[PDB]
Amino acid sequence: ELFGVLKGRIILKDPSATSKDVKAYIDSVINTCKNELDEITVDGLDANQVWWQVKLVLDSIDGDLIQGIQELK
Amino acid sequence: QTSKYQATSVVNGLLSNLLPGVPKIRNLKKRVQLQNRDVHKIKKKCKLVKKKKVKKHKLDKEQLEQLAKHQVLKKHQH
Amino acid sequence: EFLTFMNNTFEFINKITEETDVRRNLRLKVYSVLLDETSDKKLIRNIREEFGTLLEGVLFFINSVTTEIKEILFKVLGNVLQILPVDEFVNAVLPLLSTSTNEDIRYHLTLVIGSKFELEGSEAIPIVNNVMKVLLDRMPLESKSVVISQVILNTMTALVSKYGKKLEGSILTQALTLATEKVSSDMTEVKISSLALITNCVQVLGVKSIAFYPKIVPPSIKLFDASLADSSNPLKEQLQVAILLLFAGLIKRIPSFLMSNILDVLHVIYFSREVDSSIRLSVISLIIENIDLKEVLKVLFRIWSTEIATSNDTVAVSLFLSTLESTVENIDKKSATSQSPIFFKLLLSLFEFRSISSFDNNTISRIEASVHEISNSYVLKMNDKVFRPLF
Amino acid sequence: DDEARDNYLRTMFPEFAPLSKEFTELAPKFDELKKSEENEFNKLKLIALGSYLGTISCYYSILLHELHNNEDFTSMKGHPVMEKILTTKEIWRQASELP
Repeated sequence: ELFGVLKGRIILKDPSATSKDVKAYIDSVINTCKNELDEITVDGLDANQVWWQVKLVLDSIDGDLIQGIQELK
Repeated sequence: QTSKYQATSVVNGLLSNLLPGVPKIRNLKKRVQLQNRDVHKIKKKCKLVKKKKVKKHKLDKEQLEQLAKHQVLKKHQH
Repeated sequence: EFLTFMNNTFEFINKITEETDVRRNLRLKVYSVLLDETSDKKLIRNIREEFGTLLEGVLFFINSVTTEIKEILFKVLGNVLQILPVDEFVNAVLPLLSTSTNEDIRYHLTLVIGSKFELEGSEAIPIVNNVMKVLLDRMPLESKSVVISQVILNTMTALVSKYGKKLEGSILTQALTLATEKVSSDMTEVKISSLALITNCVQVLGVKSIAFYPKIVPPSIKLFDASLADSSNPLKEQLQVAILLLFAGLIKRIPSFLMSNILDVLHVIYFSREVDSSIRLSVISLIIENIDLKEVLKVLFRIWSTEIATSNDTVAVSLFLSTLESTVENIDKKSATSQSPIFFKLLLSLFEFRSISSFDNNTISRIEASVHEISNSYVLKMNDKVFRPLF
Repeated sequence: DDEARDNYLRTMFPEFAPLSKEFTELAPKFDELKKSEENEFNKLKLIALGSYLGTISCYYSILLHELHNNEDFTSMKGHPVMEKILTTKEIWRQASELP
């Protein structure tokens, strides 16, 4: 949904729309490394809390992701 | 009467887990002296007391199960 | 006549059951059968079934007891529980919980199950997984009896507190769902045990409990609003402490996610009249050492002008003072510069109390003295550039 | 209006417009990574882009909320989420070079 709007009016749009896509991308990343948190919960949480879930998930994956990129380089 | 006792004990249990030094259920100056309380030692003392009790019972189970084990061995041998 | 013989009759049973030689003690004979491989499994079942009837019988008298005989039955009850091991004890007693039709017998039965694990170790983890599952299945059945509902939750509270991490996660998540549902229970006791159960669950689960976070903090606040209203509630102190201890539990485990609703936590701490100051001050110190201070300074202005400014409560004001001194003496130089316009906005408010404060002169004077030293603290650790427009 | 509101975004949030263009161009590519075969080179490219898109998306959620709630809030450049954008963007850039 965020892709559709962005392609400067997102201020008028409810931040719920942007938040749902955050769950999609990160869960794909979480489900990717599966193949700290099983899901990024977006229900009833502000952006900072959702971000806080994102940071913890993203921080842990960084160590392995950077190592792999060197291999593929 | 029992439910109240259960309520106090349940609330009492949380007090030890989160606020050890605080007194149990049954200002500026208080701030610093509470801040200087060495709660960590209280946690260590309780952990050791619980650990000993668990250690003490476990040996009795070990000591007990050896007695019955040997008796079973006696009968099977006979 | 009749009662004297019953006194002596239970004296007779106590002598036999007493574990005063391998042959004499009943307890050892049971384990020998259990240890023996060749011993028939049906006979093992007989002992389990025979014991369950025996444990039911002794509890029946204790429920339906006469002080001296009441004492002896406990001497007998001490003996029966130790006849057989924990593993068989759980297998032999858990089905009986459903079978027993007497709430008093179920009442005592749930207690003894917990006492068996009070002194157990990691060997009981698979067994406890069985007990937790059964206890969870029984709670919907036992909603009618408050005492039974309360005790069952308490046993769960004990079991999650002790090696709760080693318990399987699915039960841990299931228990949290149950407790959050039961916090809404009208009976105050059900709330308190549910409140405690959430704490141990949240402590074990940590960040993983964030999914239920909408279902924990907002109901807890709304509970406190009712708690103040019903100051006739006999469990008000027990209830109020339960609410604060929840925040203390999660303030240590999920400090970051609580930053949003930190405001209403401060409301609970300040207005929790029944709870003692030492409890309230103790939980306050957790907030400073665990939560970002910058958010605290912003909210401190809001919580003040709305509620504590007109509260005219000595305890609430003093607690507010304790927070303010704690924050400024810990806040960083860089951060202190950032939140300065908010702080000075508070400081102008802090000075204007003598207009609106209803207390006597001495208290108002002491409050201002505390303001000035803390204001002296904040204005230090800064530079001229930030200060000159503020001046 | 739209022009003034957009111009307000540019002044306060100069990274707003480029981020939105990035999200627009990257989202079809992220779908393609899923569409493409799950080679070791490809699979980790999905992670690096998947990390980047989520980082961009969460920014807008935080930007939208603070504008709605925090009036004193002016600059999201102070909020560390930018730092994560810079890391994730660089990581994806390394992933883009991968075959």
